[PDB]
Amino acid sequence: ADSRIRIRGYVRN
Amino acid sequence: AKPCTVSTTNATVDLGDLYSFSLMSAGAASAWHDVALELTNCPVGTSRVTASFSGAADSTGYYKNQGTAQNIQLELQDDSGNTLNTGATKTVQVDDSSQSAHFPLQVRALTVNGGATQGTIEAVISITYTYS
Ligand SMILES: [Co+2]
Ligand SMILES: [Co+2]
Ligand SMILES: [Co+2]
Repeated sequence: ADSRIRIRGYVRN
Repeated sequence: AKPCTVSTTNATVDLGDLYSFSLMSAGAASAWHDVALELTNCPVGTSRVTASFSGAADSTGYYKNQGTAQNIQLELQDDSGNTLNTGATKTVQVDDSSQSAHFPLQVRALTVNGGATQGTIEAVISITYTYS
């Protein structure tokens, strides 16, 4: 790949 | 055509903490979060940059959560309402004066079926550029 997008997050109860 | 220089080889978008009660209904989604890609020093003759997107998709067609939250997928769009699921492409015009190109994108979490559960959100979308 020439670029990569990393997606982060958290679902909380 | 001859390639530009990739300025942003990596980008991160942090959707932050999302609450499961806000991801209860089928079709519920988080707010959009911006992310952008940049290229520079596009050579003379190169006037359009095409980004080809890829990443693991789940049964909904959206990007699969590689984290542990259940009933969550990830959606990528451009700034004009176009969904960019795996295999999609988007082309932008090189700015003639600056010989640069950029891709203003946005990401959200989506629960297609509803009933998101607690856990991490993790995914990686890969981009390959072609030049014309
Ligand atoms: Co946020
Ligand atoms: Co964070
Ligand atoms: Co712009």
